[PDB]
Amino acid sequence: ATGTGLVYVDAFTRFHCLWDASHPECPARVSTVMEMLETEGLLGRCVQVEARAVTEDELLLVHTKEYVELMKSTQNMTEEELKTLAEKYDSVYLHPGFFSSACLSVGSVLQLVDKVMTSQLRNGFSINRPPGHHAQADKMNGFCMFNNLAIAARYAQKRHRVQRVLIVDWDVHHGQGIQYIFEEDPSVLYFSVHRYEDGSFWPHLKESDSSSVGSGAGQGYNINLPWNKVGMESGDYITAFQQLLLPVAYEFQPQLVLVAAGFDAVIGDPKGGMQVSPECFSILTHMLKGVAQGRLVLALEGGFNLQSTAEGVCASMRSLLGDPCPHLPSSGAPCESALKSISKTISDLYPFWKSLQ
Ligand SMILES: CC(/C=C/C(=O)NO)=C\[C@@H](C)C(=O)c1ccc(N(C)C)cc1
Ligand SMILES: [K+]
Ligand SMILES: [K+]
Ligand SMILES: [Zn+2]
Repeated sequence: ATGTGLVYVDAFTRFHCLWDASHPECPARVSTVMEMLETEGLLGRCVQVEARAVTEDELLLVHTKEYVELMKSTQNMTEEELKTLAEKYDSVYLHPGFFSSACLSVGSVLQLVDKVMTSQLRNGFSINRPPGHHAQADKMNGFCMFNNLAIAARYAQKRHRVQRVLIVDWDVHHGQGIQYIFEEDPSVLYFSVHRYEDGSFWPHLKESDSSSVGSGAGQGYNINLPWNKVGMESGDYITAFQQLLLPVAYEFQPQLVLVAAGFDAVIGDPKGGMQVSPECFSILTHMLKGVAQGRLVLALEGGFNLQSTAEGVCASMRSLLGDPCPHLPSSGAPCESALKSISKTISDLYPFWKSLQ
């Protein structure tokens, strides 16, 4: 258990929106991250880990056979066919090389899970696109084809005999795909903090509120923390982790932590509306290292400001590598609106977690 793994392959830059050279989900997202990791000297300190293509059986841990076959068929569709299909989904574009890159995007996470669970590395970060947290069992959504982290969680359970996986989603958007996949599953605890604004922020789902705690035996194992005002800062995220996520995490006792590492809550994002310093992500990453013997894998989700996303990745990477935590430029206190949201989520989860009482 020494070393921080990093997966990046050129294929992550080889699909894009064919009808909009200005699309925000673009190759430059990952290349800019890699450029900054290099100039900060962080890239050379990581252990390079090869990507691999996810297999059908691995995809089928989460996705239906019909959906896998349809997605596989997109590699041969005409551009008109790709346009028609993509219109059947919410906030998606397609490309002939989307499926292949999506398979490597999933597989990049699996490779890091292998290295971490076998103690060859302490932790890791995949610098991957397409993202995953909106993908659902049978549909694309939100620029995602396959649910990278949901597959990785079930893979870790099947292949590495992991009992309990914690998924932490700090992207500014709700990872509804992860929620749906594990809604009835108490072996995978999903926590998402996200802008919500009473449903008026994308993806506009009542299911993104804190009242959605899971179903059946999954009750208590889905935790949504919705922000109902813009402008949240590091102190709000730190308070969410201290009073809610980390108490539950220590009670849950996961053996692996997967992070839906989007950086659209960072100051500078064009649409996230939040004011989180990149340094905050050093702290949030640090906190998660205290769980699961530090067996921690981050995978890139959203974040559309190229520089802010790169800064957030670098801040997280410094913590994975064990560097001293940074000085925080903002206040350490939460705002009233954040305290309101945190209190409500705790109220909704109280019956399930002794640490919240
Ligand atoms: C899904 C998403 C962010 C996801 C994310 O960050 N998940 O983590 C943003 C959507 C709302 C968006 O902004 C958009 C932009 C252009 C567009 N077309 C060019 C038609 C369609 C949708
Ligand atoms: K989130
Ligand atoms: K769950
Ligand atoms: Zn996002």
